[PDB]
Amino acid sequence: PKMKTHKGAKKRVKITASGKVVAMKTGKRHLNWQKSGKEIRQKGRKFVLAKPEAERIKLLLPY
Amino acid sequence: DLRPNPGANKRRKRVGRGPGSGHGKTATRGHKGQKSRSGGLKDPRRFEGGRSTTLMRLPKRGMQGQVPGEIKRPRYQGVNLKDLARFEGEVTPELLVRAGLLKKGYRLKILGEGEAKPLKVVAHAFSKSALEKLKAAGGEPVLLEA
Amino acid sequence: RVKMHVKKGDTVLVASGKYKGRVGKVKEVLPKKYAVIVEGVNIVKKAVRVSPKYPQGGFIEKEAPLHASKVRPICPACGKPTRVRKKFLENGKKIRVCAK
Amino acid sequence: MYQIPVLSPSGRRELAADLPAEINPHLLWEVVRWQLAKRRRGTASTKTRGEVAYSGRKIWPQKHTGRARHGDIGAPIFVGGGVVFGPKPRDYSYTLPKKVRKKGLAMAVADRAREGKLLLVEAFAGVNGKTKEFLAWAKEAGLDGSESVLLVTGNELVRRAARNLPWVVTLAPEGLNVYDIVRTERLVMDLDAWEVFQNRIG
RNA sequence: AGCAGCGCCAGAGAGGGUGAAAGCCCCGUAGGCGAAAGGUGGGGGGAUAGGUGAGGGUACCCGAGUACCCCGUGGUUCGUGGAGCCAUGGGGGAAUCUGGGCGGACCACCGCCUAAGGCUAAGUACUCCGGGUGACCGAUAGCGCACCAGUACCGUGAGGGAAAGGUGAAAAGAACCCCGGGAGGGGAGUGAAAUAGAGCCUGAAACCGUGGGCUUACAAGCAGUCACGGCCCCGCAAGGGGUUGUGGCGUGCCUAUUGAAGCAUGAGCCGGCGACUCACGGUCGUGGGCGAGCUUAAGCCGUUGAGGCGGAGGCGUAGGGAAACCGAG
RNA sequence: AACCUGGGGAACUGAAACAUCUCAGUACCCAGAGGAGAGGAAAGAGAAAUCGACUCCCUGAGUAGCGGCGAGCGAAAGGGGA
Repeated sequence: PKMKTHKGAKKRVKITASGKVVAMKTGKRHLNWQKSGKEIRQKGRKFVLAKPEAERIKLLLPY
Repeated sequence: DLRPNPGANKRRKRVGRGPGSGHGKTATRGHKGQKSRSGGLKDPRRFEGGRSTTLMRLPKRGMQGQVPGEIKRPRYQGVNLKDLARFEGEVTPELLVRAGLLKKGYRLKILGEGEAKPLKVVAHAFSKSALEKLKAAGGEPVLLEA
Repeated sequence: RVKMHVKKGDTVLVASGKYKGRVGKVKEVLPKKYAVIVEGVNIVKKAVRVSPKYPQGGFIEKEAPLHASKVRPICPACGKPTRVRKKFLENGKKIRVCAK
Repeated sequence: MYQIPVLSPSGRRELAADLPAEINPHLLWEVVRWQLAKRRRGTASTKTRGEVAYSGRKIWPQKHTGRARHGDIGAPIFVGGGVVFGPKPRDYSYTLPKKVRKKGLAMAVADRAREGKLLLVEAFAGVNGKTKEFLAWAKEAGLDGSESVLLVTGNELVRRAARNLPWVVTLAPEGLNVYDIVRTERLVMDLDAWEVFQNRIG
């Protein structure tokens, strides 16, 4: 009763005013070494998911 | 008007869907018929596959929390002056929450766009935008103090 | 307690059933079952002798226990309900306007 | 609407009413359903296959026995053993928007108005709590017993009177509800009782 | 007690019984009275126990193997984490207010507080117990137990654990006769009813029988089904039913499966019991109410099926950003 | 009967394995208490030069936070009331 906001979720995703789940890009923090500047930049972005994106919004809501 | 015929105004019919019958939702009863259909399965909400949800997306929301937690800090409340210019007079935080925009955020921050009023709007924080439009209207006092 | 009922051994009318109108002197109230007996109900007990002692037991058709809600008492009239007034001393029953 | 009959010694006068114009079927029903379920008492009770007074032992082996396959004599497939999804004491009530009970109370009261089955009274010459008194009174006011009536006054003496009558339901001015305005065919109440309903919405 | 004629009480027309269906017959109901005795009781009164003052000087006092530190620990939202605090197994070990603790490692300032003694009503939980009520059960239900049940019975033992309620308004429970050793029937009789006759109201299905109509002993079958004929049957008539001789056609049910009549699964038969519910929170949809607003939670008052007050809070109006911040950016 | 405080204290189970974790200080064992029990006159709370014993309900709030940051776990002041 009274579902718990999946904590491991919110700690890595934010939901936007519109309602689309923005997520942090993966693949930068370890694989690195000399990844072309063009690499570690295009990775510094955030972005959108899709169908799992809708699974996400299911895990929060009180938030 | 009497008690015969109030009747849920033709559109709310509690018609549940009991699926134990001979025709309709039947036998397997509801969308079943396969297997792994007992007391339910693992999610599907977030979890599953058995691989890795998509918990591959990584934490960035650092400053997520020490062990004490949340710090005693003011919490300025944004509220568009266009939403203020409705009623008139000498508007203050008090007169503001006394309406329906605030809910005790103490700090208020009149700002935004539209048409300010030639009134006095006491507040806890303005915007360089609201400030000037408002100077082109009436007066405006800063915050009290702490 | 409160098993106390309409009346005792005396003159009581019957607005019951098959004996509607029959009025007799009631000779036994049995509070254990809420039934009295007058001269009315008289079913014929074909049985020989109720208890082995004695020769034959007679076809005695004697009174049969009637339900008390089917019996109204009566005095200088024709049977009323029973209100109860009180003296300077003890207390007995007065019917709808009469006495005794 | 605006035409509500008023009964007085000065004769027959009228008041002006600010009751609602158009009536909402459903809305008046939702209000009743609420009223009819907040008073509902969650009581029906059944025992699961654990609350059941049975013991647990595995009745018999499950293997090489030849016989069906059973755990405890509690299993709901068994007889006497716990019901499956048995009704458990609950609260059949919900919080109906106050903005709605009003719009209901206001529509029923405004209904009898539009049906001429309302009557505002002052002169309760049928005083001192004696139904006899009340019945020689209702007469003068019209009430003959043909129509079921809702009586709503703050006058105990007045209440006690018609209180036991079968064609009337007594009531305090406060009690007025969107159900007992739709039970009676009429509705009679103190010029002070309508002065206290119109105090809530008027 | 119904139907009807004419009446009547109601602070009582809740409910229940009376041979059926009663405001009026009964018991009650609404209203109002009542304790020698035991019990209860600051709700009221009374009394006591115990409590109440300033300034100044003095430097006495103010809970000890305790504080506090360390090692091993628990509790807490805190899983050794930057790990405080309360609690303490092990070791060391103060101070009497120019004192000691706490304010999340620690230090400084500034604030909170008086450990290491103890007691305290109320709100709170509970339901063996008594009372009230039910969009609770109605004898395979409801407690296991409506009943002589925690019994019978099973187990050494702990323990487990049944079944089983019904005549009738009243026993008026069938005198006597008849057959029979009895059981049991047949008449007579009781009763409105006895096919309400005693495990007896209702009496279903399986299942067992007796009488009748149709039908079968050269006929091959998932048993049925089309077609016609004979027979028997209700009907003026046309027609309808029951049966079934002949011809045509015809691979049971569920399940499980690529695939079943299948030599795969399950079921002897009938009756009863038997499986997608509920709470809270979501997300759609939908019917409504209100709308830059919508809405109370607990309770307080009222009601004894009567609702109302209660904005604490909640969701909404501004987003971005890890944050500081900024802001229709 | 149940409820209560303290002394002890499970595993299945969930983590779709499984050790930390969970189930849980639940089950049960024990001792003690009473119509209740416990709790209680701040070495308090924590950021208002401010609240002010305790108990409970509502809320705060699935928030702060805890967590092989997995499964999951989950407060406090403050506000409303008794």
